[PDB]
Amino acid sequence: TPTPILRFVAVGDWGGVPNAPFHTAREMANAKAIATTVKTLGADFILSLGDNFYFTGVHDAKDKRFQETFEDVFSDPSLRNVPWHVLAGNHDHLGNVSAQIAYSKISKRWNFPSPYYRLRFKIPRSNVSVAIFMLDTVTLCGNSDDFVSQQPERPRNLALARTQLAWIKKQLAAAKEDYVLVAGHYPVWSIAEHGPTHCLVKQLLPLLTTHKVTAYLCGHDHNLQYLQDENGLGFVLSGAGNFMDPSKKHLRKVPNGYLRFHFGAENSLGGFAYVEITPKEMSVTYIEASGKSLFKTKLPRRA
Ligand SMILES: *[C@@H]1O[C@H](CO)[C@@H](O[C@@H]2O[C@H](CO)[C@@H](O)[C@H](O)[C@H]2NC(C)=O)[C@H](O)[C@H]1NC(C)=O
Ligand SMILES: [Fe+3]
Ligand SMILES: [Fe+3]
Ligand code: NA
Repeated sequence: TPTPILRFVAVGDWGGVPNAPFHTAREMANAKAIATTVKTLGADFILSLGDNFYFTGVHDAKDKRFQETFEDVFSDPSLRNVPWHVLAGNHDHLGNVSAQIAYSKISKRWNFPSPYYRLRFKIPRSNVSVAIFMLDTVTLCGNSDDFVSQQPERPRNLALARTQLAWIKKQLAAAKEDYVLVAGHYPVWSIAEHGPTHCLVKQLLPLLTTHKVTAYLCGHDHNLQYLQDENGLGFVLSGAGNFMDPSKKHLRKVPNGYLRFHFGAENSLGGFAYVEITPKEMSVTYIEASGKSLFKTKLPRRA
């Protein structure tokens, strides 16, 4: 009988441009590649890994950019009723992030109830559950655009950062699901221009290790990377919806052997990741906007 499966696309840093035509050729190519993937292989939902609207987000919930950069761009019929689950990046927080949360009630497929939140999924016709914790790494660690270094040196509100961290610790300690995923804009590990996010390495990584998280999904660096540590924890970096950056500036800031796949060709149109979860395993497939498949690897069921 048909294998039970939950499928989703994880695209990051897709948020167009504030000048006409409010998209890039890369966003357009990825919206069409995503449509082909959902049409042929299927998607239960799409996960945005932040930087939803370059370069200063939206002003309010009626901002025209919602139509120009998001709705009209991802408009192939095959994407019509695919829910999106959203989190925010640094450029979103240069603007009005409550506007993006409030847009949840304007557009059906846009789901973004709060800066951070938990998603729960059962795989159909199985007892296998999936948990996804959507983080706001900007309020946890600070806006990278607030610093010349562009590395978030500290959060702007101590109570918020502490509150969200206590929330993560609690949720992760009690999460009994078969696969547990954590997502946020900033990378834990990354070999590229931004590199590892010290705040997440020091505060988030230990929790991911203690509670046996399946994978951490992120964007922020504008390319595609798979990383994996000695404990089997996977790092899915998908930040190539709009830009492609071949930098390897931080290659030796990531522990030796972590990097398992990297693609950042400056002339590529970008890409995204395709996650398939069965009772057997979780698979991640990196797909170039050219429709090409670049890399596939598997992560085991937890506890
Ligand atoms: C941030 O955005 C929120 C969401 O739009 C703003 O609150 C709304 O402001 C709009 C202005 O276009 C009003 O028309 C709405 O009535 C408000 N929301 C609702 C649900 O009624 C908020 O003012 C913005 N904060 C800023 C710009 O500092
Ligand atoms: Fe970005
Ligand atoms: Fe970013
Ligand atoms: Na909605």
